Amino acid sequence: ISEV
Amino acid sequence: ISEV
Amino acid sequence: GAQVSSQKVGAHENSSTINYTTINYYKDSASNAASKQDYSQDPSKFTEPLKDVLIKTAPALN
Amino acid sequence: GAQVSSQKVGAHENSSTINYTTINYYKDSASNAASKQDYSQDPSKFTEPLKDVLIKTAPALN
Amino acid sequence: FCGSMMATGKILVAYAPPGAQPPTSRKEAMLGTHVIWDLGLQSSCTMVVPWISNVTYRQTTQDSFTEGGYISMFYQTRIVVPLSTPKSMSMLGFVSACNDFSVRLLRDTTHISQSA
Amino acid sequence: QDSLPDTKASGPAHSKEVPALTAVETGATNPLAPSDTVQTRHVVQRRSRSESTIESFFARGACVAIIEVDNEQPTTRAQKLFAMWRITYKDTVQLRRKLEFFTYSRFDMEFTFVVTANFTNANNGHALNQVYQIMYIPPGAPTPKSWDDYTWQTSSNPSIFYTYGAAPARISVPYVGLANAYSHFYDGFAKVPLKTDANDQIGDSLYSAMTVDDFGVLAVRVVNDHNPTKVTSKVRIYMKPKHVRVWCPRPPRAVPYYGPGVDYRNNLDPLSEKGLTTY
Amino acid sequence: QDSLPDTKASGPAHSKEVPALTAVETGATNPLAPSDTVQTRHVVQRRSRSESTIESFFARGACVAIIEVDNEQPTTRAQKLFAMWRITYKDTVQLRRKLEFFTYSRFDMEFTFVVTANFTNANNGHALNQVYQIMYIPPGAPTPKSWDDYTWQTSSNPSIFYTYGAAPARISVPYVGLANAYSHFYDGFAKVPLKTDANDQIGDSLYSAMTVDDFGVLAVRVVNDHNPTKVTSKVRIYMKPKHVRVWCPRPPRAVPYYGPGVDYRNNLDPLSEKGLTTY
Amino acid sequence: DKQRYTSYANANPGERGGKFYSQFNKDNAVTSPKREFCPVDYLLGCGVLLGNAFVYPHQIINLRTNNSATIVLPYVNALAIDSMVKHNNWGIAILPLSPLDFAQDSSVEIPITVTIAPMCSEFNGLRNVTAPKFQ
Amino acid sequence: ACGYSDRVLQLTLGNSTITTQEAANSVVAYGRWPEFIRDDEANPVDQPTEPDVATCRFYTLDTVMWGKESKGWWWKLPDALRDMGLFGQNMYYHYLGRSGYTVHVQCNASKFHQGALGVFAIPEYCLAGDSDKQRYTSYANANPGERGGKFYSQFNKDNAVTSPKREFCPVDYLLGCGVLLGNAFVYPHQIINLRTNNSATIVLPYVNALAIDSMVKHNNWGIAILPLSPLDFAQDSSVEIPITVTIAPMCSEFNGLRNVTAPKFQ
Amino acid sequence: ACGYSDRVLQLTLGNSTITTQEAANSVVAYGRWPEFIRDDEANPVDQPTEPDVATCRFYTLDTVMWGKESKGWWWKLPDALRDMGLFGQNMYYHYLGRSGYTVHVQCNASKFHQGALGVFAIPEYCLAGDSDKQRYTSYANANPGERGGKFYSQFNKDNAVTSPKREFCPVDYLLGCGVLLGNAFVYPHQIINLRTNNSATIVLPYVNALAIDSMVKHNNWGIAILPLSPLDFAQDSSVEIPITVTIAPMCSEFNGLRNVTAPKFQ
Ligand SMILES: Cc1cc(CCCCCCCOc2ccc(C3=NCCO3)cc2)on1
Ligand SMILES: Cc1cc(CCCCCCCOc2ccc(C3=NCCO3)cc2)on1
Ligand SMILES: *C(=O)CCCCCCCCCCCCC
Ligand SMILES: *C(=O)CCCCCCCCCCCCC
Repeated sequence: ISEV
Repeated sequence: ISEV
Repeated sequence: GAQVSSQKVGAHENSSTINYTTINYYKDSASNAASKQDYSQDPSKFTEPLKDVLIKTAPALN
Repeated sequence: GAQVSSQKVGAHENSSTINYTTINYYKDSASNAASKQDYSQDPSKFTEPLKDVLIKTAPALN
Repeated sequence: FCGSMMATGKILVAYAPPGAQPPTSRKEAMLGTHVIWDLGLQSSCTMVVPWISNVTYRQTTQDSFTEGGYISMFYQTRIVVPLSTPKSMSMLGFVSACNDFSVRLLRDTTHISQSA
Repeated sequence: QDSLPDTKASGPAHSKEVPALTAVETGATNPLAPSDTVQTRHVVQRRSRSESTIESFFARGACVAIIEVDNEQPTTRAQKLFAMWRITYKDTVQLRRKLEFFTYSRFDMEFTFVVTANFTNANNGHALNQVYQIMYIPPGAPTPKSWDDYTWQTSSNPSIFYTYGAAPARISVPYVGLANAYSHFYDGFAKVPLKTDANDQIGDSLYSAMTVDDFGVLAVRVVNDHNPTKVTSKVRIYMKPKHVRVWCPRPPRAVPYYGPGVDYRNNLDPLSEKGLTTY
Repeated sequence: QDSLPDTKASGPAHSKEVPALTAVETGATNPLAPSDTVQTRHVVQRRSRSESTIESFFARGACVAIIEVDNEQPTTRAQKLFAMWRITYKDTVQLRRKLEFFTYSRFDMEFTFVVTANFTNANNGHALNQVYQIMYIPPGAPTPKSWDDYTWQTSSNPSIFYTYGAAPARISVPYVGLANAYSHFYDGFAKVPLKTDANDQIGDSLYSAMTVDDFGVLAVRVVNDHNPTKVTSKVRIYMKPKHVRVWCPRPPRAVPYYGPGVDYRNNLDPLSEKGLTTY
Repeated sequence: DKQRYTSYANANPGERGGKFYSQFNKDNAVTSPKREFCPVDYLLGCGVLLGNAFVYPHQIINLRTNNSATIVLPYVNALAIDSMVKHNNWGIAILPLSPLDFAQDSSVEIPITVTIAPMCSEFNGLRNVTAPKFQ
Repeated sequence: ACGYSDRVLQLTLGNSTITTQEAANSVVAYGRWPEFIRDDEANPVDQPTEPDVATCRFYTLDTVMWGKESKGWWWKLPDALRDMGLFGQNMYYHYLGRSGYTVHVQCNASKFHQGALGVFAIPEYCLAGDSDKQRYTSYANANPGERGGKFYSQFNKDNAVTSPKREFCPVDYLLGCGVLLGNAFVYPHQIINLRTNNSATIVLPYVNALAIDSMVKHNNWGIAILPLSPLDFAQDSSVEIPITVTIAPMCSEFNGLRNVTAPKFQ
Repeated sequence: ACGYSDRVLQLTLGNSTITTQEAANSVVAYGRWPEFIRDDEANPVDQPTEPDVATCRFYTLDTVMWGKESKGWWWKLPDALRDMGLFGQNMYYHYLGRSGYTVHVQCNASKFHQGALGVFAIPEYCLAGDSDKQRYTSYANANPGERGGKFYSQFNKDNAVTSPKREFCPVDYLLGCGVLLGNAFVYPHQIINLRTNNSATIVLPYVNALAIDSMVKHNNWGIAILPLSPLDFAQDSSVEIPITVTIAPMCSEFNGLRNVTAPKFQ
């Protein structure tokens, strides 16, 4: 995933 | 995830 | 981004801690459902708004 | 491939940082919703297009 | 000030926050937020209207509950010219937002329309 | 863990500590438990105040309005081909009274729309399924004069296109107040009369009213062109506060509401007759 | 963090620095804050420009067109059994004016279709649910002469088959311009008259028009064969720019639009009457 | 019969204050209306029951117990600051929860004096003086 | 560096800003900036009131006209400001008050006009009177408020012994007080010579024989403006230009609060 | 240091130099200096022509007169320069051309004159027309060359349906295009207020939706000069002063060489  |  | 919490189980089936899962789909927090995990507080600001709060076993007036 | 970001929470329930999740389903980026996390810039190219930009406390003309 | 260079003068420009009588005299206007502009080589003067309000956001429409107050202009001294000079001249006014300015709740404008 | 306090085992007393005696003149409520005046056993308490939390008390969709709109042939006398409603929790009494236990509030608002329709006349043929437009018009925006004029283009105003028969329409709204909290009560005016005023109309306002249009209006229309036979519809609006916070408690409304303010007119006799020494 | 600048605590001044004085002849706007001309306190600023971002300003579905199409018995005089619309944001005024705050733009485009229908005549029996075809015809492709001729086979053109009563149809389109950005304004011509030309018609063009067909057309028809009784339908097209970028700001349109270009005809008096020294 | 119609001058008695009434006498003169409040005592002058007014900050002067009451009020509002001329923040209500009586004298009368102090007072938006019309 | 000048000034006090593109530097009287009463010079024991931005800001007085026959104008402080917003109120609700001042005198004309104004800040400006009667000028006449007073070219003795005017008779070359005007330059001052400058700016400290006193009973400073050189323009015998006085109280503090003083000015 | 100033400028391009002792600083439109087409933004594959000093130099246009009834003047670029030396030739021998510009507007008068000119640089300055007929202004009329065009105080509709003039009808307060003139300041601009400055100087980048285009078919920039405040002098009701526009092409490059384009301007 990509957590920003 | 966030387990509370 | 899934959120996982314990349910307060009322009536138990003949089968311990049970959970549920929540995922916000929208950017605006206004769009969100209610978490309903709400903390409580003291009635004191309403039940005892006194400058000198006194202990119940002692005279209210002295 | 899930994307996770913080929401800017306005009105808070009596329950901290809250998130939401986004997943693109289509190959074409045209199909995508708007991210709405948009950066800002200086008005200067419009408010001050001067070759010699001057400090506000000093004379505009000298 | 778009007058001739030989022209002099001092002007008071003012802002009164809402709630009292709108200024009819320089005497009253002096008492609020104000700039005394002296004409000269620096042609222009800027008066900043500071955010002074009760509510956190005012309405874009007219409404006494979210009203902004009054702007007024008066002669501090007077326009003085020499002979062979124009005794009358134009002043131009400009307005813009300081960097603390913001807007919310997008809506359709009354400034454009279309017939059947 | 949200359970209430366990009852403590309490015995006999012969002492100079007197919890039963007090003085309510002070403004305070006596913090007493049964163990302070009677012999008590030990109870392990499992009960909880979960359902009386502010959120749980308001977490229910209340009917705040009934908007009636028709779809029929545009004639030249007054008609309901479109309708407008001023957004308020005050055309209805139930939710209004719940919100009024408090002076100030802050919350996000959920709007759910139940749409119903029927045939008016015995028979001129039938109608195909209708699409309804619900346009929000914030204070300042152009209001429609006609069911299909340019305002309905809704380029900047938010609008719902509801198809009849589909599940009820639902949207959420942020905390949109001009203040830091919504004022359920405003003791004051939007204008002050000044001695220097020309007429004394200039400084006249309604007591307790704030902004003239408060939150704007909802403009409802049927997007379909009219059938031969007439169809009447009603949009019921359900309102739910969510992510709720409240300040300063108030006594509940005890007599019937008489318009938008604290005004009473009649049925000022809320209480029944009961004999002093009658159980 | 997207909040605006905190106000700084500012005191009295007696100095040779004069921020209140300036010269607008330079072309620049004076960068002043309240602390430059008045005594100010310290404010910790929490307000934000989130809603005025270019995306947020245009993030709303605007009505750009109303296409009317009928389903009835094919007779031999002019009929609406199919219809064609030239794709444009200019048959409508609202979105047009918002886009026109800028000279050039680049964005993906979302099309949403609201379809409504009704019975025309008092009664010849009824109709079964209709399926609508919305065919995109890019410049060059064969245009239909008949509601059911070969073009509708749509083998290479994109088409939507909308079932009546279903949720409104929705598609997305890429940035499809021939240039690196869309030109909201074109000061020039598509043809030049040359001295060596035979007629002087040959080099004549419309001022400010670019390509003749710009983005092609949408051809709308009811796929169903006709009922005994006639059904009229309207397709409303909602257009939303997304993933938007814009260049070179322009003054907003102040007088009413008179066709596709910057031309004005009347109501050239936008401003009201107000006395110079009248609040 | 007119809702939200109490005039500014009548809503604001100044130092003089206002009074309560035992019952609702409707101002009937539609031609020249008094535009006054009609505060009924057991309804706390506002449509609710007086018995519940104790959820508000309060004290009781029961004459066998005390001479006086002392309440310290914070600034309470939906805003950090507002127009004092347009809006009142707090209302002081004094009602006889139990009627005055003395020996057997049917016409007893004692004074009530209210002394108030502003606290942490701050002001913004200076300009020319507001002169309200109180007539 | 950058482009700064003695001639171009900005003054900001409270919500008020003054600009001037033609100043002649600025004066701080006796080299002392205004300040508050120190604990070791303090005399009333009660906690003072310091209204700050609400009173220490620029009050503009009524404009006067300078013409070829103008002999001079005078004002007294705090008297000129007794009716100016919250400063006036503070002054009248208290027995004691002290304040410094920024005085800004304004008079622009043109490159072809002529004339020079002597602007003088005088500590304890006692003025001479009407009569054979000594020290007889009445309170109401000694204190004109914002309106100020005037000078005269010569001494006209108020003769009517039966109903005396009890007014000052300020003769110009005697600075209205028995001395010669030429020597008034030992006082804090500036000159508005029209070929040089638009304005005069003098910063006054609180000057007194006491740390604080009664503002209603006693004026600390007198402002005297006299035409050191007469106004003239082209050949027009009846020229007239405005003179505007704008004053700001500074470091204002007040002691002895009670009910308001209402002086009888009739 | 030494003695330098915002008011005194020298511009030198090619064999031409401009001086000005009374400027109001200078503007670079949108904060972008003119530049050549980068390899990664390039679109025509053929080697460009860059004439440099022969075309990127100061061409002075025919002087116009500003009088009390003057409503405003406008020009389009590159059109104003189509007949200017080797720039014109390069423009007409090629299908494609891009260029930036230094625009220098000149208007001096005297310390006793009065008036203010709004000089505006507008990207894609589409103008309104004559008729009931939309988008009907003819090429010859849309392009006046060096001569430029004018504004009008009001909309006179060309009525002759039989033989239409196919001209623009630019109304001044509507910036000739349906918007209000007061808002034209969002465009790159300068003001010539005669008490302040002789001239205006604006540097224009190449602005377009493409890296390069046809200069003959399309104008990139419009120059609009309007009297924001009318000309006036002493009491003479018929005052008249000159306005001279001098323009320089910058970073000019051309693609698509072939036989010369001869437009029909009749
Ligand atoms: C007084 C007071 C009032 C309240 C409730 C305030 C709620 C304010 C909401 C304002 C916006 O309401 C909208 C309702 C519907 C829509 C809508 N948009 C598309 C169709 O429905 C938009 C806004 O609490 N106290
Ligand atoms: C001038 C100008 C114009 C614009 C907007 C341009 C949008 C161009 C879109 C072109 C394609 O439009 C389509 C619309 C609908 C469909 C469609 N396909 C299946 C049915 O609907 C396809 C393409 O911005 N500036
Ligand atoms: C955190 O959320 C990462 C894990 C996501 C698991 C799959 C979620 C499927 C639902 C995604 C909803 C997207 C809505 C815009
Ligand atoms: C990254 O996306 C890996 C995690 C995916 C979690 C399950 C997603 C369920 C939704 C898949 C949608 C596919 C659409 C074509």
